[PDB]
Amino acid sequence: FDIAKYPTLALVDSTQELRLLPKESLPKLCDELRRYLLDSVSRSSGHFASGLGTVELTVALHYVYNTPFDQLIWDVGHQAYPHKILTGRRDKIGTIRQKGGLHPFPWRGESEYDVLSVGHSSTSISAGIGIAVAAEKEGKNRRTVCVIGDGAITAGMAFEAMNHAGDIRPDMLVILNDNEPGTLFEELGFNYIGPVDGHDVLGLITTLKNMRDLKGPQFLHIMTKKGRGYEPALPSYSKIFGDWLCETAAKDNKLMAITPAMREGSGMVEFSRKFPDRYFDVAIAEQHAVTFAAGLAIGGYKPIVAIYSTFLQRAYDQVLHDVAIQKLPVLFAIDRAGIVGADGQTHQGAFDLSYLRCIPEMVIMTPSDENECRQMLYTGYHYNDGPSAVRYPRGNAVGVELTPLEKLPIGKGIVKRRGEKLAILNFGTLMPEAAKVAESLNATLVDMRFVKPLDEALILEMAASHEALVTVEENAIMGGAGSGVNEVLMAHRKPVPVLNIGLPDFFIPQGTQEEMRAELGLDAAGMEAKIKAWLA
Amino acid sequence: YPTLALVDSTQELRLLPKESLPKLCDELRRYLLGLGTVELTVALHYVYNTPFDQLIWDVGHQAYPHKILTHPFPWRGESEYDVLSVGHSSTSISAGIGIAVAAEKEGKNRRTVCVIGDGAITAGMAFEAMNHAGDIRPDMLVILNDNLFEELGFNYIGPVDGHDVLGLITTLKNMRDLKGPQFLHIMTKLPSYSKIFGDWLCETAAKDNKLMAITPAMREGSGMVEFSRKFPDRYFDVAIAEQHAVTFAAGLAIGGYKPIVAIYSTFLQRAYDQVLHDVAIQKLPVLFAIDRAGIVGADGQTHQGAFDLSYLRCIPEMVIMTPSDENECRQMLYTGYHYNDGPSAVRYPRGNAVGVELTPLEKLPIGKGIVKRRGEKLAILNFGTLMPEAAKVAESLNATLVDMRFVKPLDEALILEMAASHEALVTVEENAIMGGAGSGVNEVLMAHRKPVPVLNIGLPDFFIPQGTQEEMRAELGLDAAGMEAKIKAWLAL
Ligand SMILES: Cc1ncc(C[n+]2csc(CCOP(=O)(O)OP(=O)(O)O)c2C)c(N)n1
Ligand SMILES: [K+]
Ligand SMILES: [K+]
Ligand SMILES: [Mg+2]
Ligand SMILES: [Mg+2]
Repeated sequence: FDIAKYPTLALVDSTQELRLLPKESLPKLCDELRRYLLDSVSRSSGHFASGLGTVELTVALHYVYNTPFDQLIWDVGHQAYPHKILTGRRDKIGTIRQKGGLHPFPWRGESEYDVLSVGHSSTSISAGIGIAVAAEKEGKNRRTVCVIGDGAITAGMAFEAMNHAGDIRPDMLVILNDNEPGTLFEELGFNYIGPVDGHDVLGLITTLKNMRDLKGPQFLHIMTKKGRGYEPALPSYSKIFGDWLCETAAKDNKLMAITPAMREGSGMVEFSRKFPDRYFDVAIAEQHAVTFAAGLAIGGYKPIVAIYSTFLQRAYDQVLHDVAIQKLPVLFAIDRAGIVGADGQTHQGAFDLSYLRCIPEMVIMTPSDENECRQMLYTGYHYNDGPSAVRYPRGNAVGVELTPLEKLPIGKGIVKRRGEKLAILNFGTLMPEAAKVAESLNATLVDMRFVKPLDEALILEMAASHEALVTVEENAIMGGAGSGVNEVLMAHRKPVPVLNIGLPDFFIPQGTQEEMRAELGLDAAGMEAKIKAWLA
Repeated sequence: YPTLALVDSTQELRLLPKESLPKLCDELRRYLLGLGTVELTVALHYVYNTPFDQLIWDVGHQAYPHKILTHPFPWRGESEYDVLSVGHSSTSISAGIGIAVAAEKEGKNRRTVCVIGDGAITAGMAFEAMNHAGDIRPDMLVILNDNLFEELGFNYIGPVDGHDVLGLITTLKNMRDLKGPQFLHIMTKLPSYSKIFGDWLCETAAKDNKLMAITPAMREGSGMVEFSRKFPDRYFDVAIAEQHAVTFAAGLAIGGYKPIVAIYSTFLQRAYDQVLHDVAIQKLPVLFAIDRAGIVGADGQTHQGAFDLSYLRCIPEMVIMTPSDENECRQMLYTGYHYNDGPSAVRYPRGNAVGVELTPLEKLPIGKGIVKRRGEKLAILNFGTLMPEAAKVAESLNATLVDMRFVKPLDEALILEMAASHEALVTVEENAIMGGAGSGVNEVLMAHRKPVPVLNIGLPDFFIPQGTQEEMRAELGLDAAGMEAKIKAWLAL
C-alpha cells in the first residue's frame, strides 16, 4: 500500500513486528491506523465507524499480549476492523463485507488471530472462561482477554458467564468497551479497575501490562468515543411494520411493542417517540423480551415482539414454553427473514420457518409483498387463540397497492395463476421470481400465505390436478415450509413429487442479497434450472 | 386439621385470626406429609387479595402449599390462582414485570408478587428481567426464597426469617405502600440411560485427559454424581445457565479439550442460539448428551423433550444420533465423542434401558443406518427407543425393519434402496412429527423425485399432558397395537 502515506503502519504486518516498535512510536501508529481505516474501507460498510473507537485499544492489546498465542476475543466483532488490519489483513481490508472478501466480523477460519467467530453478542465472556480454563490446565501461562461492549454485556449470557467466572476464578481479563458502575462487577467476583480513558494508548499499555499478570477474574472498564454511530443490521418492510404499529397504537390502548435493542433496525423510531408509553426496549435481552410479552398478554394487553429471525433463535425456549404452551396471543414481527446480505453467516434469518414450525399452537405467516405484510400483521394482532408470527426480509417492498386491513382466513392460500402440469407453491417475498418461472413454464402459481397451519385442502387439490408441485421459500429446506407440504401429502398418502426450493444445508456466505440469491439459484433463471434438472 | 378444615378458599384463610395462622402452618405442613414455603404461602394469601392480586411462583415445583389453599406445577387452565404456568425456572420475574406493567395501566390497583428461588436467580433471563424492571420501575415485589439486587435497580429488604408466619405478614403489610421494584430476601431451610451415560463418562475420563463434562444444575438428574466425585477436575456445574453452558463448552473445545454438555431436551431449547451460533457455525466438536428425550411422563408439557429432533435438524453441520437401546447409546456417545469435524448429539429417554448386552466400544460410521429385518411391501425406519414396539409391528406385518441410528446426516442410499424395495415406508420417532426425523426422510425421497408414500409416526401437534410414559405412549398410539392400527388405517386411505 501507500508506504509513504503511512510510514509507521507500514512497519506492521504481524503483531510480532508491532511489539518491536518503541512505545513512544505507538501514538503515531494509532493516528495512521485511524486515517488508514477511513481511507481504505468503503463507507458502505458502516462498521469502520465502530472500529474508530477501538483503535488505541487494539494497538495496546496486541502490543501487550502475546498474540496469537495469548487469546484475544472481541464481542460482536463489528469493532474489529483495526484488529484485522493489524493482524495480517491490512491490504485486504478494502474487501471486507463483499462476496469473497474478508468476513464482516472475526472468523476462526479466516485467521489464526481470530479466536471466536462472532456476530451475535455477549458470547465473548463465556467462550473466554472456557478458554482460560483450558489455558490453566495447559500450564503454559497462556493469557486470555475479552473485549465486550456496554450494550452486549446486557445479555443474560454475560451475567451467567461472569457469575460462573466469579466462582471458579479463572485468570482472565474482561475489558468493558464503554462508549455510552463497577459495584456490580465486583459483586460478581471481579477485581474492578476504571473507568479509564480508552483513547490513551500509552496509558492503556501500562495498565493492561499490569492486569495481564494479575491472578483471578480481572475487569478493566474503559471509555471510548461513540462517534456518529453506524447503520443497523419503495419502503422497507421495517418501515411498513413501523407505520402499521403507529396507526394501530392510535386505534387502541392495548398495543404494546417490544424490541431487544433494535429500535431503529425494526423501524420503531417514530413509534417509540409517539407512544413512549407503549414502547419497551429491554436491551440485548431476547429471552426477557418474549416472556415479558407473555406477562403483558396475561395482564390483558396485546404485546408485539419485534425481533430478527437470527436473534429470535436465542428466545426459542420462551417462545415455546412461556408463550406457546400457554396459548398466549403474542404477535411476533420477525424482520431480516431470509438471507440478509453483507452481515453473513452469523446473521441470516435462515431458520425461523423450521424451528417455529414444530411448535404447537403457533401460526406462521409469510407475506409476498408489503400489502400482505400489513394484512398479516393485522390478522396476527387480532388472532387471540395463541401466538402468531409474520416474518419479512430485510429490504424494500415491491410497490404494490395497499388495501384496507382485513383479517385473512387462518391457514388459507390463494391461486394466482392457472397453469398445467406444474404447480408452484410460494411462501414469502421470493414471489416475483416464482411468478416469472410460472409464466415461463405456464405453471399454476399459488401464494400460500400461511406456513402453519398449512392450507391442506389446497395442497391436496394442487397435487390432484398436477403432475408435480414445487415449493418456494427463503428458508432452510430442512424442516421448512416445503417440508411441511411434503408432510401433508405423505399423511394423506398422495405421493406427488415435490421440489422443495429454499436454502441449502450450509450457513449462507456474505454478499449482496441479490448477488447471493442468484448464486443459490433463488431467482427466475436459477429456479427453472433446478426444476429442469429435477424433472430430468 | 381443625384449622385447615376451615379453609377451602383463600378468602376463608383471610377470615381466620392471625394468632391461628401458625397452627395452620403446622397442620398444612403435616397434611402434605416444598414444605419450606408453607409460612410464606400463608402470609402471601393472607395479606394479598388473591386471586385478584397476581402471585407468581418460579418453577412451581414448590407450589403444593399454594395449591392446597387454592398438575405438577401451577397451571393457568387449572385454577385462576395460578397466574403463570411454569415448569422451567426463572420465568417469574420476567412475566411478572409484564404483569406489573399491565396492572399499572389497568388502574385497578392490582398488586404483583413473584417468588423465586436462589437457583432460579442464576439464570440469564432473571438478570435481564431485573435490569429492565430497575429501569422502567413498575410497582412490584420480588421475593427471593433463599434456602447486587440493589445494584440492578431494586430496593432491597432483609434478610428476614422465612419460617415466621406472623413475621412475614407484618413485613409484607409494611411494604404495602412502597413504590417501584421491591425485593424481599427471606431465609428458608435394569439400568437407566442416565446411568449408562454416567458410567460411560467415568470410563472415558480414565482413558484420556481431554474429557470435560458440563451440566446446567442437574447432576443427579443426568446421573453424574459418581463422575463429579471421581473426576472433580473434569466436572462443571454452571448453575441454571444453559446458554453459558454451551458457549463455555465451545471455549473448552477451542482450548483443545473435548467438552460434553449433559442437558435435558427441554432445557436445551434455552441454549438454541449458542448451539447454532457458538458451536455449529464454528464447527466446534462439542458433544451433546441430551437426556429426558421424548415423553418424560409425570412432569407434563413443560418438561417434554419433544422437539429435539426438529430444531437441531435444520442446523447445518449438526450430527444427530438416536440410540434404540443402551448399547447403541454407549456406541453413539463414543462415536460422537471421537467425531472431530463438528458438533454431535446423542438423545435418549428418561427411564430404564432395554436390558441388552453391552458390547465393547467402537466408532459407528456417521450417517449409516442398519437393516435389522428384511420383510415385504412395508419398510419401517426406526429412530430411537420406540424400537421394541416397532420391531413387534415388523414381525406382525412381516415388514422390513431398520434402525436408522442417525437423524442427520440421514442414510440417503438406504432410504432410496428401501423406497425402491417397497410400496411404502413408515418412520417411527419419539419426537414431534412436524420437522422431525421422518420429515427428513420425506425430504430425501422428494429431492430425488422418488415419491413412495411415507407414514410419519411420532408426537402429535399439541403439548402432551402428564401421565406415566407407558400411559401417554399407549394413549398417543406409540403402542405396538396403536402403530399397527395407524398403519392399517393409513393404507386404507
Ligand atoms: C444477541 C444479539 N442481539 C442483537 C444483536 C444486534 N446488535 C448488533 S450490534 C448491537 C449493539 C451492541 O452494543 P455495544 O456492545 O455497546 O457496541 P456499540 O453498538 O456501541 O458499537 C446490537 C443490538 C446482536 N448482534 N446479537
Ligand atoms: K394477538
Ligand atoms: K467430539
Ligand atoms: Mg457501546
Ligand atoms: Mg431455593
